[PDB]
Amino acid sequence: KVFGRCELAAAMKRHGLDNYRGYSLGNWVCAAKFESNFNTQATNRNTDGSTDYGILQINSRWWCNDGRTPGSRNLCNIPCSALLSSDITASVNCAKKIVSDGNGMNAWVAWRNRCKGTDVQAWIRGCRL
Ligand SMILES: [Pt+2]
Ligand SMILES: [Pt+2]
Repeated sequence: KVFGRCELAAAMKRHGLDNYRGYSLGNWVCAAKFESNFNTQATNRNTDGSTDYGILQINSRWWCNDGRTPGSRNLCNIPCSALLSSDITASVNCAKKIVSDGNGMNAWVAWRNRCKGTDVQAWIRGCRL
């Protein structure tokens, strides 16, 4: 599923991400835009052999089992393919564990390089929330 910007903002708000660990909703929308282009089916291979999955590009090095990432963890206790659903529940629940783990949204390279220190409120401008 390829979300519209405001549709994804609404879904993320419903799932409790607005100001989750102090990250405003525009942070999560900005992160999704530059991780996945709002596409739940997005997958990308990392240099280390792991893969990133779904709308928030959750990596198999730590967070999910994709059956092909040796010496990795599955801290969200999910098959990586769960993260590709049109339903963003699994990605959001796993993202809440990630962002809680001490490093905040710095875990998302696209957030650190493209969203952090920017006017992320722009990402939700015009949306019915
Ligand atoms: Pt808000
Ligand atoms: Pt502003």
